[PDB]
Amino acid sequence: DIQLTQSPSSLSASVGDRVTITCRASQRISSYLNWYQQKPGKAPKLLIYGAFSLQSGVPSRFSGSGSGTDFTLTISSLQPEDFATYYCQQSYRTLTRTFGQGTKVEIKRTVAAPSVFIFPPSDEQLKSGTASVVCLLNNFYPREAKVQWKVDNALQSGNSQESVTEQDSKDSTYSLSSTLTLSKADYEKHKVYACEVTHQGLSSPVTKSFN
Amino acid sequence: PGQFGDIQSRTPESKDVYANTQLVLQRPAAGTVHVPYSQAPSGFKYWL
Amino acid sequence: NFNVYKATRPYLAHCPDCGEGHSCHSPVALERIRNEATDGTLKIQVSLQIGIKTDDSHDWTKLRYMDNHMPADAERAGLFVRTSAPCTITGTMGHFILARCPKGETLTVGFTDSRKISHSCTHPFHHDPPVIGREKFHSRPQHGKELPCSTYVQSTAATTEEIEVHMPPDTPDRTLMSQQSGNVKITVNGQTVRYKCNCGGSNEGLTTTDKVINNCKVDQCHAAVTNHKKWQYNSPLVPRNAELGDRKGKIHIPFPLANVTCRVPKARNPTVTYGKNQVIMLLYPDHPTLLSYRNMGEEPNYQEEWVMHKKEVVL
Amino acid sequence: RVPKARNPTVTYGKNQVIMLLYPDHPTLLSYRNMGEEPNYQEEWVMHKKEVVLTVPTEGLEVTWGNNEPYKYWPQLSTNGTAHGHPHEIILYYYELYPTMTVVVV
Amino acid sequence: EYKTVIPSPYVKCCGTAECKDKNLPDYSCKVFTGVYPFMWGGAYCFCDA
Amino acid sequence: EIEVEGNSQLQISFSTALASAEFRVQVCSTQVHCAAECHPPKDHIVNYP
Amino acid sequence: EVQLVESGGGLVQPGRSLRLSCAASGFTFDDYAMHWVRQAPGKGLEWVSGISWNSGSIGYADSVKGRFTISRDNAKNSLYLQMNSLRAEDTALYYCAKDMGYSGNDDYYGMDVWGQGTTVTVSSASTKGPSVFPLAPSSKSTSGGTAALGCLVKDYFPEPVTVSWNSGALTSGVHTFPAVLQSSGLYSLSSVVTVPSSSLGTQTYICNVNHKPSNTKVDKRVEP
Repeated sequence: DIQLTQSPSSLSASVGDRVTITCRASQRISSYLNWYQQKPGKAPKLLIYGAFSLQSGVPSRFSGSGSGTDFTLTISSLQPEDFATYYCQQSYRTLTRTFGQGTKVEIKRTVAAPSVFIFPPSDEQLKSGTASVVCLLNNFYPREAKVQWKVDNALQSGNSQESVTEQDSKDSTYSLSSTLTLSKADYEKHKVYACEVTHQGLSSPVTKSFN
Repeated sequence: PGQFGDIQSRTPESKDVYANTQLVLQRPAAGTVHVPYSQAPSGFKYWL
Repeated sequence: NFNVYKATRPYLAHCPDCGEGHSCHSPVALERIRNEATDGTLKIQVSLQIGIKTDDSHDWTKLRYMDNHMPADAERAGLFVRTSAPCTITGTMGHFILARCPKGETLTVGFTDSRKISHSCTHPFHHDPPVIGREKFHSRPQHGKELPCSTYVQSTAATTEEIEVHMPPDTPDRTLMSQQSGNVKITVNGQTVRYKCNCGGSNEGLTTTDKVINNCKVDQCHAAVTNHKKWQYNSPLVPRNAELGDRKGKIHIPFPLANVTCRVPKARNPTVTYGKNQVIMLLYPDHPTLLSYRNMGEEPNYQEEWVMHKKEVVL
Repeated sequence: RVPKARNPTVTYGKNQVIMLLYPDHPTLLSYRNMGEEPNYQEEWVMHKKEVVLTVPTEGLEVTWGNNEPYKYWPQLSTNGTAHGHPHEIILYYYELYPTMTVVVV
Repeated sequence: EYKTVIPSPYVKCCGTAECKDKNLPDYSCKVFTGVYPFMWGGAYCFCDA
Repeated sequence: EIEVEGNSQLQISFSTALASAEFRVQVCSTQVHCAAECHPPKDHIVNYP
Repeated sequence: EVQLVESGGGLVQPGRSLRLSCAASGFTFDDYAMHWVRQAPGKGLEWVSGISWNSGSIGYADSVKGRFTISRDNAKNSLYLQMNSLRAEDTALYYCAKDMGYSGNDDYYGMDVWGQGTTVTVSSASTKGPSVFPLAPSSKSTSGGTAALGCLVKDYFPEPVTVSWNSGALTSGVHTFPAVLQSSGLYSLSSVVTVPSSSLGTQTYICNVNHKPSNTKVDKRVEP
């Protein structure tokens, strides 16, 4: 069992920028490494095979490279159409092909703080025996936002879920949804609810709350 | 093989071709990469 | 045209006789000799690319050939073909040479290098064109009869027959590695090198820059160039790098076969005298001539013979 | 370095081996009996030729050009058959042992 | 007149190459072992087994 | 040699010039008479004695 | 013209089997080896199984080694995968892909042709329809910050829930989120729109929830 290692998350680049993605094995697998390109909602496509040969129909912008045991995929000039998640693969000369985790490419933008809105549980939810407090962060650029829930001025965890949208096609921003789940019986035991948001676009952490 | 009619087709344009040339592949030697073989010469050339 | 060769390269291949009586790898190695034409014209396929420069421009006075790891130019005027005697070249394009050679058992091709070094390759080949008509002649006459024959033409396009070109295999080179005080240099020189070996340092991989292994000996490790931009003909003398070749392209073969008419001589009139139910004739051939006759009846009693000298024949 | 002649096309008859030779250049063909009297014979072949050799009981060894030698031995094959009708039996033994057959009968 | 076609040979330095049959007019395929091929710049195959 | 166990049968091969095979086979001191008609070969020539 | 067409999939209970297949077109099926690859939501590509030409060699991923069987029908130009004893962990999109040769022992090749993966979901749950709740704007405190109003769709089993506003009339300033699987086995998603606070008392906003699997449509009015 030999695993592949790639960039830990994603790269940020603008159009015309040089983008380099690398992939290495913890142990020698093969003499060659393949590259694939995938976009959301679509099946993956072969980009490079044999670590050198470009697949037919693929733009010359893409080329193979490497150093030592590290295989490299290079995009000479990033285009709007080149924003995709790229994967590395090696066969080990058997049917059991091994895939990497993949590296995503995000659109470069300036840093901006999230707009935070808090939505108290509805009457219909409380009548259903449940409660849900929703904290929404709109139009922020950095994806690594930190959001915590507080009830009666105390932190809670393990009782909430988070969802993050894809980068906007026009503003190149992200939206985040954090939901705190409570039972009706426990919801009514508290008087103050708050959402604590920490972000790189903020000069200081911002907290929004309701009774 | 070695005789008239060693290679046959019904029409000049046909993709349906019969051939009997006794083509046998041989082992390479002396570190070379060539592919040696034994095959009867065309019976057409002999006939002509 | 030559646009099809823009992405192609010259290549080296093994030659059974490099002119010294010894075999070697050679830039002028032959791939095949074709003799479909009946007019005696030969069509020779070689690793050399004629009319194409290393800058991919079109120049009929130049040829390009492989030199180690780079393409190089040479004068087309230095190109020659020989059998039992010097052969006349009727035209060239890419990997194909058209020529009219004298009879012989061997055929060779070669050219002069950029360093003024001669290169040649010799292969066995039986060259002995078929007889057209009933007379054996060595040259076309001033006057004679005309008979059908096959030749090659100068057409350079739309021949419909194509040769596959593929990305070349790794190219080994012992000159890439050298030993500098207990370490191995690698010396890439502009071309990506793959290296690996059974060494305790376990140092293997690809490089684009000089890489010093620092533990093993030059006599312990292997290296080759793997990054290639141009494709070459998938010759039987070049190893395949995969079960199925990649970066596939196609080059059409110039000089298609065509139907033409050849001129043949007519033997001079015999001296004829007559006896009783007998015809006596004196034959005066300059070159071997076929004589044959038949009875114009139920039993033709066909007979024939070749005559290579003055002879008295009684029928 | 020397060349090796193409493998010949070979067919068989009764105590007979027929070979078709396809040389590019002149080659030497020779053969001997493997019995007491080798009856050595040889010829040069400069073109496509059909060669018919007779195989003795002891076996025949044939060498062409620079190729390794071939060895052949006869089997007790017949067009007639053992058992059955008396005339089928005589033919069977005649074809295998014609000399003796004529003497015993 | 027939033409004989021989595609570039495939070399597997560290393993056995496999064979697939074809429906061509006259086809043959064979795998040879113990090969140690050389090129102009030196030995081609690293593995000697 | 052959192996014997319990109640079973053994299979052996033989070669003879006889048109009619009539012979005895000796196993471990228990001889058995065996005979059958033999057929001629289809081939005329072989490369072995 | 070269393509692979996936067939089969759908909802199956844990411990039950499901059959998947793919039709080949535009290429010779007998000239290439075939592989199955799956991709779970939020995950990269995972190789599942593969079959060589003429079934010369069969491979499986360790996680399915004793549960999945692969086969091919050359006469029908089709590929089959038999999945037994399916588990929740097997939920993923399943794709067919074509190799670049007849053998899987060639490491110079990748997968050049991919089809359109199908969805296989393994869960002990019924196709429960969604509950819809309004998320009223905090107009009392956010009036100078622009108003944000939305709705919540909760406790539904099937994945493909579509939410829109004002019957598609409102497309600008609209943000929707991917559904999140709950420990209950059910999914939930939220939707929010940003509007001028002065319009809250003049414009009515409707959250339109469309759930195809249950033939259910819910129109929820959202107000301060």
